[PDB]
Amino acid sequence: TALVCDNGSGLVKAGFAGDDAPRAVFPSIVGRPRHQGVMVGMGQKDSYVGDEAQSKRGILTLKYPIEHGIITNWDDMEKIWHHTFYNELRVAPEEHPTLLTEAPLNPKANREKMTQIMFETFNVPAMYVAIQAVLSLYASGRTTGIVLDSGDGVTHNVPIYEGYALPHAIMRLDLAGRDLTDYLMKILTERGYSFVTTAEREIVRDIKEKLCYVALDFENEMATAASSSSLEKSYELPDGQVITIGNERFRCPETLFQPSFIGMESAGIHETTYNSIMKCDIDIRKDLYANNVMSGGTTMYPGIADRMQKEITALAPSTMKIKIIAPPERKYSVWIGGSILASLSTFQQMWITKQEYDEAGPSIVHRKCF
Amino acid sequence: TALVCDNGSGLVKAGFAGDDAPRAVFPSIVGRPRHQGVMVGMGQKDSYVGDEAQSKRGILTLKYPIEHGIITNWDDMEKIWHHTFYNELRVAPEEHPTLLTEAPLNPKANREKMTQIMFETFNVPAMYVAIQAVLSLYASGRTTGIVLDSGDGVTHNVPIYEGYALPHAIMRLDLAGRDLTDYLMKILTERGYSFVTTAEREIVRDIKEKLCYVALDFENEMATAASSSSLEKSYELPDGQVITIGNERFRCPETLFQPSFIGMESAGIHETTYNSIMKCDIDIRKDLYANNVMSGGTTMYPGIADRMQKEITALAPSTMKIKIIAPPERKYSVWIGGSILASLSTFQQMWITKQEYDEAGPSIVHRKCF
Amino acid sequence: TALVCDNGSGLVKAGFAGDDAPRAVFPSIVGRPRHQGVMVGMGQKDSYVGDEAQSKRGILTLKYPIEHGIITNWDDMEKIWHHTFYNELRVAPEEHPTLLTEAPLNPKANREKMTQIMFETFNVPAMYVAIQAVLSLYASGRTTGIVLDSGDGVTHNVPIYEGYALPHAIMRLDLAGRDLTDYLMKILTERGYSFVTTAEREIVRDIKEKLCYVALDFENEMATAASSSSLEKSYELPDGQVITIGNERFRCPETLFQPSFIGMESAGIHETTYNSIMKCDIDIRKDLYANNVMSGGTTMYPGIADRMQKEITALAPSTMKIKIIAPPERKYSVWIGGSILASLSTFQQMWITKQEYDEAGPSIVHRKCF
Amino acid sequence: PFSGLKFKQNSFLSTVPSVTNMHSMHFDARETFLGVIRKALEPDTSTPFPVRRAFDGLRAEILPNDTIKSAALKAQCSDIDKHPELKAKMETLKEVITHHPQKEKLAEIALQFAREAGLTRLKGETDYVLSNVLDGLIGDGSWRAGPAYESYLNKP
Ligand SMILES: Nc1ncnc2c1ncn2[C@@H]1O[C@H](COP(=O)(O)OP(=O)(O)O)[C@@H](O)[C@H]1O
Ligand SMILES: Nc1ncnc2c1ncn2[C@@H]1O[C@H](COP(=O)(O)OP(=O)(O)O)[C@@H](O)[C@H]1O
Ligand SMILES: Nc1ncnc2c1ncn2[C@@H]1O[C@H](COP(=O)(O)OP(=O)(O)O)[C@@H](O)[C@H]1O
Ligand SMILES: [Mg+2]
Ligand SMILES: [Mg+2]
Ligand SMILES: [Mg+2]
Repeated sequence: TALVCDNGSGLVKAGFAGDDAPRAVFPSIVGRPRHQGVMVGMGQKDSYVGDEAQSKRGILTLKYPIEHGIITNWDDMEKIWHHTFYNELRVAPEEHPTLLTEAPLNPKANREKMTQIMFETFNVPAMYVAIQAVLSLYASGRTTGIVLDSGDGVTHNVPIYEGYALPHAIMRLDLAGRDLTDYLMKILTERGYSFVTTAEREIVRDIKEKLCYVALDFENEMATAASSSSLEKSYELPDGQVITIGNERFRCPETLFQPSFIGMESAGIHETTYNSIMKCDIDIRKDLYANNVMSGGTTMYPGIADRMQKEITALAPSTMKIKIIAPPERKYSVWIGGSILASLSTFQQMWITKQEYDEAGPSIVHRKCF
Repeated sequence: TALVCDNGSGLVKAGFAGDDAPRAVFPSIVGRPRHQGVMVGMGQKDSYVGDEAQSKRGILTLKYPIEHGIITNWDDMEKIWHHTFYNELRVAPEEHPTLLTEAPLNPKANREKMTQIMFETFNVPAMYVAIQAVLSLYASGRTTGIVLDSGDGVTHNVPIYEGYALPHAIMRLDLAGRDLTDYLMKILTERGYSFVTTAEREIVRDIKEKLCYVALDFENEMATAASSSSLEKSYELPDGQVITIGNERFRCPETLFQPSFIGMESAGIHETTYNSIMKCDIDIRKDLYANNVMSGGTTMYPGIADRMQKEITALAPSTMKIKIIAPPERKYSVWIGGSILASLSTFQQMWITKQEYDEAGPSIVHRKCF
Repeated sequence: TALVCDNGSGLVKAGFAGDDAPRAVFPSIVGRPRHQGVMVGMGQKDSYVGDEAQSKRGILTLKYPIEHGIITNWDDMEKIWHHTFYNELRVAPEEHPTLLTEAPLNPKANREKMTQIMFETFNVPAMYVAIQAVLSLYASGRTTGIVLDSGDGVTHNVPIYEGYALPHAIMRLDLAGRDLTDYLMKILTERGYSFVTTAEREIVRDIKEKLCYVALDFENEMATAASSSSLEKSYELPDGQVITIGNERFRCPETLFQPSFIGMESAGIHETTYNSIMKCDIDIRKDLYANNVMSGGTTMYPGIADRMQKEITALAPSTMKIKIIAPPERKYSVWIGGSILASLSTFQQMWITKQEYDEAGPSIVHRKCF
Repeated sequence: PFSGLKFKQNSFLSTVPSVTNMHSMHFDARETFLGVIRKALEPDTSTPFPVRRAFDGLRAEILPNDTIKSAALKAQCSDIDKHPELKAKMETLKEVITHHPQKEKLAEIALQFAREAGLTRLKGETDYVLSNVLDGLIGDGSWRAGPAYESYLNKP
């Protein structure tokens, strides 16, 4: 059977094609000790990966090999893949085809080096690099629709009609969960909670996942937070200290719809989705409007689907029917689509084989993969 | 029974001889995907024909195999005919004499290829190629009259008296609905509406079909439009956008009477009909004046019959009685006439039989048919 | 003296009739601050126009009031014109007739509004709106030839013979320098270079102007770029970073001949020019083949003239003599022609005077101007 | 008054300043916001010419581009009691605004201006033109009570 590894900027979703959910879901981090040890027999491991790094983060410097969907530390990415295959899936990669994923409009060298590592370091019999938005549509089961994929590093739109992608209409926006996490750190300093250091970036990520939500009307939410104090919620840190968070709950996700507040000139995800649709042929826009598929962790905020429906409806002509599709498993929709695609009989000729690779080199990935 | 296929430049009207209306009516277009990929297992095809091409028009490049009455892409025309026989009529052409139609003054290679394909590719037992103008007279039930047939490709006049055509008086203008659609596309840019793709040409065709009309007095209507908005109508595009069209409603069909709008050094349809009648014998002009019969979709504009009555009446001597016969089913009059002709018992010995073809070759069509 | 203001999509070329070059050439952009505060006496000026906006580009959000040869932001366009008259030319518009240009097949409201502003906002004694393609012929000094004008917003060709234009043969493509600029920043991501802001789009435009060229044979150039590094060129960004581009140098201009690169269904400029000639009368086609005159900045790519020579020669019959005229002053051909036209004694009766506008209103432009 | 008047939808979005610039110490909230409303009220080209020319005169007088003309109108409206014609024009324009197809979005922009740029800091003493425009977007007039603010100190 084939392996499906959705690398992702924040989390590694790995498993076997044909399963309904990934076997392993662990952070895509590598931690190096900061302090002096200092006992005999302790701390002989120079690095920690995934959940082990998260558990020991107190005495570690955590670093993400993937930033904005682009792998920036290939030695660490090799560690993560080695951890995924041998310690999480417990498989010999030489026996299983591996389906990988990446965002559109990525550097070509990223996927060229992905192919090289897989065939040489891990010696997989074959592999394939799929576009994450396309897989999300596979998971949804549709053949038409515009996918809004928003993970930790990249938010990108891919309009697809009858199985045909319109690449000129693909929009990519380097504003995703990690940027929201950094903004939440920044606005948390408005109160006395000064994480303001790389040690506790994960704690505020947990705060963001637990408490943050998208306001249907930002102005009304801001007024309610200023007036009542009924939106205040408390979070307990690992130290046992309790932080109270008010309007920062919905101000942090508001950066998605107002890329300002972090100094970005781009438009919000609602306008990026609308702009993507308007770049498509006028004849497919009605079907795209009714098939707004949302995927990725950053789309898991409560009320984001309702907010997206309201915002796009305000941009599109009134006669159009706007419909946001937000499956409960949209956090794993990309991996689910990869699993569906990897197990199709018609797909078994789309693999990049080892024989093809060493005959053509890493450039083979550009010919055989979208 | 016999098949009657009136495959004009724009539409394919097909059915069985003796029926009162064609069974299959669909656009004469072959669409081919112009976008990329991307989903395997989808019911994708390398080309779409007819209504399916219109449905998936958003992601296709549409080509008409016939332009100005001449088949320019015979491979596309073959799959248009294959679509008609097998997917629309659901018949075996091997056991049905098939009656085809074409405009007068067409290239002889057009008829020869039509005959060759029917006998060698579709292996029809027999076939015949009729003139569209003649067939319209069969539908009208007359044996005398001058027929003005205007479809998507060509406009031609054929004067017939007591069943006798005067071929030296036959007129043919390569100015028909498609030229009107292109002109409407051009003058719609005056209002900021831009339609450039083949898919959007169909939208402009729909606008022309359900909003354009012929002005009885062009200058009066222009003044009326310039003075008020009473002539302006709104049309909703497939994506919900609304376009408002004013004097373009009648300026587009006005090209039929003023070909100089599209840079053609030619006389309007009213003058061509008059010029045809004057080329006829003086003794039959009176009957021709009173039996002007319209056929084809391009004659469906509201007020065209009244305009033609006014225009010819201004050309002909005041004592002549000009009568324009514009049946409500003049769009299908050609097919109706073909159905009548193919069901006549006296016509059964005029089919080009397979035995005749294999003895004489494709050139038999020039002797057996008009 | 008369003012000639060639308000193109990208650049404003303004000056006095009779001169050999425009006096003022500055970008057609209005930039507004997008950052905060924060110093007393340093933020009173809202909006910057032209070169000042380009210099302060880093803190502004740049916007073009003209898109695809159509003025979309009339408040910004008023600022641009006010900057031209009072700050760049240092003239009182009420003392000088103003000749300005626009692309053919533009919305009529575009001419109407610009006529309205010139007479009511600037009180110009008289004004005229000329077609940019026609002016290029004036600059070249010919009276016959098919002009190909390609600037920042729109590319069009107007066939003219013996001083007569064939309006049915005009061509217009919304594919010009700005579309090439946007494509270049899209394919620059393949090398890991991310330009997303309006400020950075200007840098990508500079990269295009400095490094991009047209390959005589695209497929051979792609093979050469793949096989060797001889085509790579380095460019220093404003902050000192150095970027190197290989096949992107000629892939970006290739979109002119292969509009499908950016998802457009239209044909290349070479085929559009041939189509325009084929729409003209057969007797004048020979003269047009020998008088293809290029104008506009988008025709300044090295090797564009040779590529157009090659492409048209492969479309035209072998016995024709295809000649491309690409004067070194291509970029200012339109303004030079306008200066020639404005200073002609026989042209002084063709102005739209303030008195004419008063009686007839903005609609006077449609009668007095082609 | 203006039948058949149509507006190009989303035409005004490009004119809305960034929230960061709304906090500029020399940000002109009134002029910038009125620029958004002027852009949003620009008649669509599909509108009949007689209505366009008629309406363009109305918004040009009430929402001029020039700062000199805008300031002159502001002063002239301080004693609006002596200018019935402006009262009729402002009333006519407010009627158009309240029927704008995208009044909801313009209301959100107006509230953002008040929230960030202090557009309605004068509350009830807002000038006649700006107050009428806001009343058109916000019918109830609750904006006169300025935006609610967090008041971080002494928080529970
Ligand atoms: N329930 C949730 N609410 C809000 N944000 C979430 C939630 N779950 C995950 N996220 C965010 O989504 C990101 C991970 O999403 P994911 O789709 O795994 O991205 P990637 O595919 O790049 O790993 C994290 O940065 C996290 O902050
Ligand atoms: N109601 C209508 N009003 C105006 N034009 C019409 C109408 N119906 C059809 N047409 C035009 O007539 C053409 C089709 O006419 P038809 O007789 O089918 O031509 P053909 O014989 O070549 O198929 C189309 O190009 C269409 O634009
Ligand atoms: N040397 C050059 N090489 C390639 N492109 C150029 C060059 N100079 C200008 N351009 C392009 O031409 C455009 C400007 O052309 P111009 O004729 O000024 O158009 P407009 O009349 O719309 O201002 C710019 O978008 C720029 O990208
Ligand atoms: Mg992901
Ligand atoms: Mg017909
Ligand atoms: Mg130009």
